[PDB]
Amino acid sequence: GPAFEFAVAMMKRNSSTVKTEYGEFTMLGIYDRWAVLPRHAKPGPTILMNDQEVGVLDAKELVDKDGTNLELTLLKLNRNEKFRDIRGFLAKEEVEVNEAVLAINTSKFPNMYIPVGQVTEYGFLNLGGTPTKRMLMYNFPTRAGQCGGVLMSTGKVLGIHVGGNGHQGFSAALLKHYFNDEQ
Amino acid sequence: GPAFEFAVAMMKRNSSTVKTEYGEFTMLGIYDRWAVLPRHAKPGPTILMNDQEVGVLDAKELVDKDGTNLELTLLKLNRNEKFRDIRGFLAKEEVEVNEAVLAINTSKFPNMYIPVGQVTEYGFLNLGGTPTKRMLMYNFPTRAGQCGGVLMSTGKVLGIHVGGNGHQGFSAALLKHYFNDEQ
Ligand SMILES: [Cl-]
Ligand SMILES: [Cl-]
Repeated sequence: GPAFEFAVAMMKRNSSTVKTEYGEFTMLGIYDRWAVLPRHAKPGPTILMNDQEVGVLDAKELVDKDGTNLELTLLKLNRNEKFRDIRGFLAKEEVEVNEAVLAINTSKFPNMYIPVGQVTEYGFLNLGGTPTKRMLMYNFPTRAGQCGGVLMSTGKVLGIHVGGNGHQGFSAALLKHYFNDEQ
Repeated sequence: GPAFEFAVAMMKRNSSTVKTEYGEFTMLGIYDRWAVLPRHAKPGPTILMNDQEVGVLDAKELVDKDGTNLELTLLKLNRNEKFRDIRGFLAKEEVEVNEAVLAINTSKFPNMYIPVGQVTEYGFLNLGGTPTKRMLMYNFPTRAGQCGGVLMSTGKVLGIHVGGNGHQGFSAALLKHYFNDEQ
């Protein structure tokens, strides 16, 4: 409710439609020109961001201290415009929530919003046969085309949607410290 | 915002997924067991409502005083359960609104919600080559699968989504007097 209001503004300011050779995804702008995609989008030296061709200057598939998959890629974009800094909205740790909003911005699902209800700390999961940490789970009658979906509550950006099993969806949690490094 | 809150509860209480031989649609329950579909869903003596087979006892394609298409079919369902009476939420006339929510409940788009912005009294329109009155229009990067989508604002059920042109969506306005007749 206020969660939706927060979600609409978030998507307007910070989200875009991205196409890779791997498919179409939602991208969440974080700060400066640093943005996040789900890992399986596998962005090359160039992406199509909002039907437009933007260079990717740098890309990091993120891993935990053991080399375990976090399912996020951090990209730096070649574009003049700077995202609003949304890092104050990111927790230092996996946040659980009774009521969330998943926000999708593709051409399959343009500016759409789903209430997913209870968001749980699921932990580990095999996703595309890859062991994956820090998954947030919610009861999600899924469909492909929601990868990159931003999962949110009021005042809170919780994570990025990176898969489902038909009946549940999973988000990679967006943690504060993924987003410090250098300048 | 409060519009979303109103929309979630509306869909929970009063909306369903309907399949006809013409496709899959959202159905809005009005009162008692009277419900509405867009006209082009063309429901037979039976529909599939929420993966389940429900008889249709009676069906009226609605027309204005001239026999012009309103693009709504009113169905009476063979089912024990009674819809909550949402007619207090229906205007006596085409309502214009600065900010609306379109709410879709299919298996293509399950429990999804779109902000459409400004809703305008468009008037007449040829829709599937059929002249159609009392269309409400909004800027809608469309897709098939949203027919029956319920268009709403706060405290207001405005109409039922019955088509688009790629760039705009159209709703048949849900007027108070469509829903009096007898018992
Ligand atoms: Cl911030
Ligand atoms: Cl009422």
